[PDB]
Amino acid sequence: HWGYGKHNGPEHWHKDFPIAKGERQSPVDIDTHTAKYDPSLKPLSVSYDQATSLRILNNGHSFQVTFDDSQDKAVLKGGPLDGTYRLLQFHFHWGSLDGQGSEHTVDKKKYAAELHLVHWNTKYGDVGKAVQQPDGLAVLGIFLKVGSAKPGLQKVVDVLDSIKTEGKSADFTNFDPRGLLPESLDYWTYPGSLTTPPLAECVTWIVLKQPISVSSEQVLKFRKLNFNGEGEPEELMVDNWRPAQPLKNRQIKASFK
Ligand SMILES: CC(=O)O[C@@H]1[C@H](O)[C@@H](O)[C@@H](CO)O[C@@H]1S(=O)(=O)N1CCC(OS(N)(=O)=O)CC1
Ligand SMILES: [Zn+2]
Repeated sequence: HWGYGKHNGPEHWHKDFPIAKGERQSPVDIDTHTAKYDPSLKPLSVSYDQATSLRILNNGHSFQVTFDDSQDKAVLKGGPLDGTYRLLQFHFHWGSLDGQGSEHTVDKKKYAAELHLVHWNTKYGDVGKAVQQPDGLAVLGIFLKVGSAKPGLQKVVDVLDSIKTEGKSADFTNFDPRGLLPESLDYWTYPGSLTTPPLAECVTWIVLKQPISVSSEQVLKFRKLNFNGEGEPEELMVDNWRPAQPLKNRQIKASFK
């Protein structure tokens, strides 16, 4: 019954998931002046042209768009990664106000939201097995700021009324996640974890330097979603972000100077 409230939020999670206080937890603050440029980092390879979106779902802690990951259709490769990572789903974290909502921060700056494109390493065969491995997942993180609208996001926001409450899902085919990407693929990378329970330490994080801009109307539609199931007291789905965790014995690497 974990969540993001006063009595079940991130400060409580360690009781059910003691790895919450582990050695490679996420998110973290990205100190841009301390991140080390690593000229050996290869360019990110994002191959999304054959992506097959399936469903969109309110899972009670966010909403997610799920993809067919039974074939190499939408994959992430290169960068700090060895091998091929299949896109399983994407989801967002966002705030009650534009000055908060992101999980990662940049020089302590919070963005209005953060997009996570979740991929798993095909050498482990399925995502359940991948989450048990130190290099099982690669999550591509993209910051959202409020300004101009993001046209590629609009098809997502327009269906959110149909999945307002926990458990609701809808058909969401032929969605192209390339429409969510910024111009630059410049990134920071570090070894980390899931940012929701079970907080497994299985993620190579790849966080893009360039945020995308979304409109105030687009983020307002995020904030109209509900944590609760239908018929329960309405609690707006906002501030579903875990705060920055201690960096401990890790170095964030940058793909750029
Ligand atoms: C669907 C979902 O919300 O997460 C589940 C689950 O919590 C986790 O134990 C594992 C089991 O299937 O992974 C999936 S997930 O792959 O789709 N999932 C989504 C949210 C988590 O993303 S996060 N915020 O680290 O980036 C990563 C794992
Ligand atoms: Zn996430």
